[PDB]
Amino acid sequence: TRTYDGDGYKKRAACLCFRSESEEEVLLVSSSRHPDRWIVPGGGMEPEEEPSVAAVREVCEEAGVKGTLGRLVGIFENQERKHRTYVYVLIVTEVLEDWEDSVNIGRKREWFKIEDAIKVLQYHKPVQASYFET
Ligand SMILES: O=P(O)(O)CP(=O)(O)O[C@H]1[C@H](OP(=O)(O)O)[C@@H](OP(=O)(O)O)[C@@H](OP(=O)(O)O)[C@@H](OP(=O)(O)O)[C@@H]1OP(=O)(O)O
Repeated sequence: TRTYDGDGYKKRAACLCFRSESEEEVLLVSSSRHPDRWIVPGGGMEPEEEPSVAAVREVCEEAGVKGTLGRLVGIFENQERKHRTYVYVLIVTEVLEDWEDSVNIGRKREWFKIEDAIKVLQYHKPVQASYFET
């Protein structure tokens, strides 16, 4: 079930899934609509679902990783799509091999240096590139 803020923006949660506490490498996933495009994993919050819980669930489903939830980075609007996304740091401790979106839609995942993640997100997802601005 899709959920919305009082202003009609769709509620979403995402994680910056880092390889380590050094936060030098981040996990991106392929778009289901355009498999040649990289995105930050995330998705819709369920009714009464805490944003930190939604963020962890969505990175499990989309990226097949689990780890240690860290700080809220911020709340980011995509005006064009009317999305409002809570973005958390996650330090990856488990990389699972046969995850929901691999099985179901062949979603891919790849580690990026932060500078390269910003580069590949800039064109289609400038708001996601801004998640890394700190
Ligand atoms: O959830 P996904 O697919 O794995 C990743 P996304 O949300 O970034 O994909 C969006 C895609 O974004 P992208 O593939 O760049 O991640 C964008 O692509 P755009 O046309 O370049 O804006 C649109 O796709 P289409 O071109 O197929 O309509 C969006 O369609 P909407 O009209 O908003 O429904 C897609 O939204 P979707 O419905 O798939 O969630």
